[PDB]
Amino acid sequence: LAAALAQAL
Ligand SMILES: *C(=O)c1ccc(-c2ccc(C(=O)OCC)cn2)nc1
Ligand SMILES: *NNC(=O)c1ccc(-c2ccc(C(N)=O)cn2)nc1
Ligand SMILES: C[C@H](Cl)c1ccccc1
Ligand SMILES: C[C@H](Cl)c1ccccc1
Repeated sequence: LAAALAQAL
């Protein structure tokens, strides 16, 4: 989940 969201940055 972390990576899936972190892509924003
Ligand atoms: C949520 O974005 C997320 C993405 C990816 C993973 C995850 C957990 C474990 C592995 C792993 O063991 O890969 C070995 C090649 C990969 N990706 N967790 C949560
Ligand atoms: N929020 N993160 C990003 O926008 C982001 C853009 C590009 C990359 C990235 C990572 C690795 C490579 C490579 N060729 O190994 C290229 N671009 N990460 C994050
Ligand atoms: C549940 C999280 Cl969002 C996830 C699923 C599949 C691939 C990467 C992340
Ligand atoms: C992105 C993944 Cl499917 C997720 C959504 C909402 C709560 C927890 C995980």
